[PDB]
Amino acid sequence: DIKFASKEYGVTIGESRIIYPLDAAGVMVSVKNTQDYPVLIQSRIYDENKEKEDPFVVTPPLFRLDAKQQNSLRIAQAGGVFPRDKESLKWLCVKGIPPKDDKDVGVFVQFAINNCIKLLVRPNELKGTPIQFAENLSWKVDGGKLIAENPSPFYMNIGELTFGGKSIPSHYIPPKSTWAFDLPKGLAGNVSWRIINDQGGLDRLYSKNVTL
Amino acid sequence: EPARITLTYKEGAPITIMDNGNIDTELLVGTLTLGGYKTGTTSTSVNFTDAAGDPMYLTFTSQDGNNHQFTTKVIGKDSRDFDISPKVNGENLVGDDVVLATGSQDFFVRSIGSKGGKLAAGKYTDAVTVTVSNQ
Amino acid sequence: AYTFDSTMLDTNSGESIDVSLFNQGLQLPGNYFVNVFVNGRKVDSGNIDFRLEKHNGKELLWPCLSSLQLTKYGIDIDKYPDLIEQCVDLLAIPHSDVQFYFNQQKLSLIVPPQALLPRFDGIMPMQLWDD
Repeated sequence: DIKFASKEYGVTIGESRIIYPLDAAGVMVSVKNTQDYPVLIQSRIYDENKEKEDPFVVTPPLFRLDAKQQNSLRIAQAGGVFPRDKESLKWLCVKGIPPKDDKDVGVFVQFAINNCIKLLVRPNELKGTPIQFAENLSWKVDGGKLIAENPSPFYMNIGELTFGGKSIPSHYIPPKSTWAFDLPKGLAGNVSWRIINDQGGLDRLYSKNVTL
Repeated sequence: EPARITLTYKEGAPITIMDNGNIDTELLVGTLTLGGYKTGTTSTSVNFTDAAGDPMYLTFTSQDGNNHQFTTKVIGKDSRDFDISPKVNGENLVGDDVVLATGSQDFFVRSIGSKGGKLAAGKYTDAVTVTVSNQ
Repeated sequence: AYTFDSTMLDTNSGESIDVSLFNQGLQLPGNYFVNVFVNGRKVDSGNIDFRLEKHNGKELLWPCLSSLQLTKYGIDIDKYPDLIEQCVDLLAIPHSDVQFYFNQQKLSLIVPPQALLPRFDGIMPMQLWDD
């Protein structure tokens, strides 16, 4: 509707998660400027709390990417001591910075997308992949929340979750640990789920009764 | 599977200062369309931040060197037409966490009003980062 | 013509981000992980240091390559003693081109066929015209 002035933004990362084999020299991921104007791409890595730490290095951390063009980032481990008995989680965030553009208030707002993906540090000691242990989640209800329990050494990145046929917004379950899902509205009072596999696709559906 | 994120921004009606030097409340300042994301993307996974960092609000500042400011909120609707909202500076104004609509989701930037004092006519700006933490 | 400023760049609290190279359509000097091609034949992947140098009026990123590295890429360093700090003078090879195709992270070296090491066989011809 051309009555109103419009602006468009967009950044695409070539994959939706990175599995980083512990101590690998480095891994590559593409970034694409899907827009009609050049941007600066600024990439950074955060710990699981979305906080600055630099056990991982992204290069180049700042560069210009022309309209419709793509480039690759190299993500490279820079030491750090990691646990061997479970995966560790960081976040790679790739931000696209746009170029400069008596009574009335003129509103001029600019936006930048900061597209963030999971960076899963996986000890070579761990045998298997998460799809092999997805069925092993168990479920309980405690203090009005739905609690997932993950006995595996992998993040269980839930991509679809339903509780008595009603949708719950997904979240990962950490390894050898739990996650507590808030129960709104008419969801209170069986759990079905799919994980996101290492290639970013939704895996098979599993279903279990709640316990306790 | 790539992680594609897009945003369209569509400006709302022109804004004018009222007789009392404030702008009206609940004005449709502009409409946001978030898109590209994988179905299952959640509202708590989206965070609109700016330099002012006011939890739940985006802040616009005059460019005349006199520092007039107003705030706005960002809110939307789910499939049952219930009020929902992305995080703005780290916090949701309204509603339960929800799965975003398939394909794309609209949000509306609505006026709250001046931060303090009469607003002068002129150009007002904000620079807003839209962070999506993909599942 | 597009212009950038630092408004939306993460600045380490009073740090200052210079965007003046980006505004010319250049990139920052520094360390880049690249694929190395010699006469179109891919030869390496490695971190290579680039600096800005002016070539016939144009600023371009320019690779610091070792004599050891050229050998590894298929080049007969002994033909070019002017090649020999540990960065070779690439302009010491006549009839040659060196381009950093940034978007691909591709470092391309074009070099007279006489400059190359032979490779029997056999998608390539028995002998070549030179220069």
